[PDB]
Amino acid sequence: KPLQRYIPQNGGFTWPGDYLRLEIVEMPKLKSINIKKTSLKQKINVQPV
Amino acid sequence: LDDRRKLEIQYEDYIAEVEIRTEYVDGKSNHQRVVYKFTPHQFRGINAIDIKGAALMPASEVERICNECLPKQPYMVDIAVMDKVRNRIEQWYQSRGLPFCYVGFFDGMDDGILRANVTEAKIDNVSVRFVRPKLTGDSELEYSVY
Amino acid sequence: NQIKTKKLVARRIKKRYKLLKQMPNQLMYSPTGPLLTEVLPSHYISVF
Repeated sequence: KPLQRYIPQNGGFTWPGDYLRLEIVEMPKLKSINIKKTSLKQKINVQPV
Repeated sequence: LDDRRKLEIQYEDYIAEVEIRTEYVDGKSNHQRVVYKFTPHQFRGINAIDIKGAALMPASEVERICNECLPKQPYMVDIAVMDKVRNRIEQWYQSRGLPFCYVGFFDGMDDGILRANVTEAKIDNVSVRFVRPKLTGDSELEYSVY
Repeated sequence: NQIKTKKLVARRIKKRYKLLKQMPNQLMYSPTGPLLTEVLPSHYISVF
């Protein structure tokens, strides 16, 4: 496998302090109102913490 | 240490870790306050609860048990709700007099639907055995099968 | 004599058959030794 190299790199798309907070990650969001029978269309995978 | 070990042992399933800490109420008085913090096992998300199977159970009890165990928050739900549902179902069936009607297991965790699949049982095979006990002073009875 | 009882207690603690029977679906219970360190060089992942 190609070897990973750990060299720090300089800022891009943001100032050095922060990271990309508003990046979209595919993970379902749960509504507080109970849904009796409705598939989430995306399994939450590993359920336990 | 003894309290922590005893609390961990006696409530192993629900609680993942119990921490005991001491904080001085006053520095000179040497009197202290003891704080117990409990962290139980949790699920990343549980939204609704359902019971499948249990043909003998009327719909009224099905609605009642569902209303009894409604989670307050849909995030970081502890693992006590499934045990509570199982306990309620087992208690109802045992009160009815059937001991072998038990909750099979739980499914629907992928979709965040805690569903308890109750599996019932029926009498299948009946057999008979004939035995005869002997008499002796060995204090351990022996049997002859006929 | 105490060593055998200590081993029995260790077996109770670390290989509780109740937990590992239902571990994958609603728990997390894995066999590991004692914790040896708290921090590591960031390039240890290359070992994998």
